[PDB]
Amino acid sequence: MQIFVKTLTGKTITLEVEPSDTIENVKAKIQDKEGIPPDQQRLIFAGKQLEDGRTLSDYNIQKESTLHLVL
Amino acid sequence: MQIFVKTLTGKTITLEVEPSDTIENVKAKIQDKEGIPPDQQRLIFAGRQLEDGRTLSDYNIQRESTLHLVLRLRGG
Amino acid sequence: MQIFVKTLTGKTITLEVEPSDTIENVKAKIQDKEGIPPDQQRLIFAGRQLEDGRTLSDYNIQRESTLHLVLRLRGG
Amino acid sequence: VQLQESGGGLVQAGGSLRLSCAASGSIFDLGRMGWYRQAPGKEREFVAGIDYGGNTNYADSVKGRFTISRDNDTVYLQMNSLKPEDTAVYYCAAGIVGDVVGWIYYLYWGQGTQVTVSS
Ligand SMILES: [Cl-]
Ligand SMILES: [Cl-]
Ligand SMILES: [Mg+2]
Ligand SMILES: [Mg+2]
Ligand SMILES: [Mg+2]
Ligand SMILES: [Mg+2]
Ligand code: NA
Repeated sequence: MQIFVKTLTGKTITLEVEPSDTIENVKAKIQDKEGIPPDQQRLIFAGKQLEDGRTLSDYNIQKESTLHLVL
Repeated sequence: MQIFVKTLTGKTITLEVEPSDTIENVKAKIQDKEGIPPDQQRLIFAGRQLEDGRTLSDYNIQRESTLHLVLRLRGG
Repeated sequence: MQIFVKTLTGKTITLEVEPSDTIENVKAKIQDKEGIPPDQQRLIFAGRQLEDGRTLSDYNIQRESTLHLVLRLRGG
Repeated sequence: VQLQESGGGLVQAGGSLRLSCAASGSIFDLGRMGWYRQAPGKEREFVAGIDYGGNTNYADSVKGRFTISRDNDTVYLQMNSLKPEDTAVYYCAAGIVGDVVGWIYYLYWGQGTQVTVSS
């Protein structure tokens, strides 16, 4: 499934994820694509920080959603 | 006794419980293990939402039953 | 062997099944009772979606177990 | 009753109708609400959805005509430019995404409101 990850002022990055992927896995994918260490990443959706041990589907995040990345 | 707790897509965790444990206590145990506040947890077993005041035995939840966890989600 | 199928708000329905019945076979029976096509039913047990090619025995579903029925639609 | 639809009725083609769904307790906190419909002799069909971030999506056949929204205790479906094929029982529902992309699992749904579009 395709989702998007954006800082507020940065490029949009597209990620291939599974609905059951954990936020930890999503940060690993962002590290692979953008080179940002996961410990520097916070991911936000609907104004809430997403916790590492939860899945994308736990947060009811659907295809083509945009997550906001803050460092 | 151990029971399991699992969201629909996530991997399962286990909690150590007693039949007399309330659903409120179970949610507290989930917070301890997962960091989810009890008021962000919706628990389902046997196609019923479990009420905080009731106990596990009230719902016939037995050793190694799996509760279904659904997050309570709010914009902002 | 009787199992129960329930939506969160709905009435419990009772089915006669064999442990070797496939989930597809159970859904065919639910369709007869509630009218929902098998492809728009999802059954949840132990916090897991029950996959159609598998049997009740695969998921350790026993007598008096209650399956959770949800409606599955193509959207998003 | 967690979800109670209203606002259906008989409307002339080209007209508009707003459906409402009264949402009780914390049904919104599933994080996704939706409307689906069932026309005579057809299967249920997703119509519109909105998630707790405010993101909406629509069936191709209603995109541009229908708008889903919610206030503190109600989900709405504003239906403009109604067509005979919009005739159906309309259902509001609350649910979650699942294991497979593009599908929604509705855990709660209402009793439905009839919409009939005449000519
Ligand atoms: Cl469908
Ligand atoms: Cl109106
Ligand atoms: Mg890497
Ligand atoms: Mg974990
Ligand atoms: Mg369940
Ligand atoms: Mg046409
Ligand atoms: Na059938």
